[PDB]
Amino acid sequence: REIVHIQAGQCGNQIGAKFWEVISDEHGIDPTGSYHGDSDLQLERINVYYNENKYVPRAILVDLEPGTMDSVRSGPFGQIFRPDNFVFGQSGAGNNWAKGHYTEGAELVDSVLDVVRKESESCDCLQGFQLTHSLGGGTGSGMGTLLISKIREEYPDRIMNTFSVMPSPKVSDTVVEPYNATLSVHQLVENTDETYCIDNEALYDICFRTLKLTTPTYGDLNHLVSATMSGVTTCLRFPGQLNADLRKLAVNMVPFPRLHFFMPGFAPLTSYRALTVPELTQQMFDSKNMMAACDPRHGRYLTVAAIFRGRMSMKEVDEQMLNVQNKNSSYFVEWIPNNVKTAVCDIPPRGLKMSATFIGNSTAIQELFKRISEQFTAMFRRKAFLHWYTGEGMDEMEFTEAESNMNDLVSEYQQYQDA
Amino acid sequence: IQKAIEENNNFIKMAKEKLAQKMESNKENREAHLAAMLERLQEKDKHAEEVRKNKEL
Ligand SMILES: *[C@H]1CC(=O)C/C(C)=C\C=C\C(=O)O[C@H]([C@H](O)NC(=O)/C=C\C=C\C)C/C(C)=C/[C@@H]2CSC[C@H](C1)O2
Ligand SMILES: Nc1nc2c(ncn2[C@@H]2O[C@H](COP(=O)(O)OP(=O)(O)O)[C@@H](O)[C@H]2O)c(=O)[nH]1
Ligand SMILES: [Ca+2]
Ligand SMILES: [Mg+2]
Repeated sequence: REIVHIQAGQCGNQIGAKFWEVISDEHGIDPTGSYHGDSDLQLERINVYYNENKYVPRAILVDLEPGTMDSVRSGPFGQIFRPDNFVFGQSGAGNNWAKGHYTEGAELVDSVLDVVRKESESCDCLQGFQLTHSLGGGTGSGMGTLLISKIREEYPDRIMNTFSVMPSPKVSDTVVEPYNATLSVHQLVENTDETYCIDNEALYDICFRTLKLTTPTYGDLNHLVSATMSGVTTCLRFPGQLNADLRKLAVNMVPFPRLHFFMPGFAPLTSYRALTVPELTQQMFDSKNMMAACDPRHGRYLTVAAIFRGRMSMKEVDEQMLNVQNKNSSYFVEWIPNNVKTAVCDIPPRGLKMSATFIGNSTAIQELFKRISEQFTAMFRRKAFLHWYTGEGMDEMEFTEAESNMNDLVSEYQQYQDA
Repeated sequence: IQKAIEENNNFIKMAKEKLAQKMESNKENREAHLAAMLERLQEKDKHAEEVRKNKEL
């Protein structure tokens, strides 16, 4: 039944706030936590995300500085969160994974776990956790991965899911993002069950090229993200058969434990006109609607989950999903039979009669790790910017080890791509 | 974290000690320059004594 949601750092709290605004709207929950919807489908699985005549997100808001969480509290749905679930320090993490993971984050993490435990303890049957964060900064990356490790120690038989924003030079705050992301990926490989890889470069290019936004803001990017998070959690939050819980999703999507990094996608993305099931299906599988900046035609799908939302012919959905597989059969590994599963939920996202969300486990995700790996090495060969990390107690050897582990992941994807 | 604490502490310590050693060396040097100056001036007073003694013969 219950999922506990955690959002850490600037990026993590910004996208996490938007996620809660969007799903609260879908479930008919207003900013004061009152239900004012008109379909029983809205409430049937509400307790997955909301404690209970008011509904309060099962959500913990974490940061090492107060500013983003002050904006959250002032923002649209800011009063819906439980006030005790805001856990924050004052010193910040300076875009530094070591600060998040080892020094500043270490001072705050026990207070976060106290709140996690209080939420877990009033669950009838906790399924596990979802974390929103970036990998490029300090708090979401360093403190978020510290939290994941501590949660795993205290709840080792629960599922850990992340929405992880991956940095890009094209949409960048500091030069040390590749260091922070490489250190984080090493943690995610060992300690998550499912990670949605959301590439800031993909978000930007979707906004700029497809949506025709001349100058995208983080706000624009987060709109994309929150739409995708809504889509990918649909089957957790509404009645249905397929991928209806975190553990069932993992069993269907993860054939080898380390290869749990998914490329999500959304359709439609266009700059009133009716969308057809054919169009949704074709757009959902097109590289330009995917959020990891990897070309799926450069690899193979191990597994895919597709979710369609809205009133539409179930027959035509099954038909088009079979057309795509049968027509592009070479991009699907042949040694996992029937590796594409399709769900359908009657409730569309706000503003859309019909939508589809894609979750692919593709060997092409190797390209994202390789890019981060190349940007890490260009700096690490000259030990550039390392003093920020060594001043917090870290040694060079830990960087060598993270780099190796991420290169190992890349090789593992390549192996299955060739098999 | 222990390593980070240790290296911050060791930085303080070394900066404290280096400074104490420079301020002492500086002080002894300056003092010695002054003592030498005064010793030259005192030699001169002794010499002027001898002149006035030499005159008395
Ligand atoms: C957030 C929307 C908001 O802040 C501003 C407005 C008015 C609209 C944004 C729409 C948008 O991004 O729409 C995309 C896509 O561009 N839409 C279409 O392609 C529509 C029709 C196609 C026909 C051929 C879809 C999208 C990401 C919508 C999400 C759903 S979740 C809530 C947010 C609200 O919108
Ligand atoms: N999509 C998106 N990326 C963001 C946002 N804010 C920061 N980033 C990215 O997140 C990384 C920096 O981490 P940030 O979350 O600001 O640092 P933290 O507060 O220490 O966790 C960089 O890769 C930024 O491009 C945001 O609201 N949305
Ligand atoms: Ca501190
Ligand atoms: Mg920031």
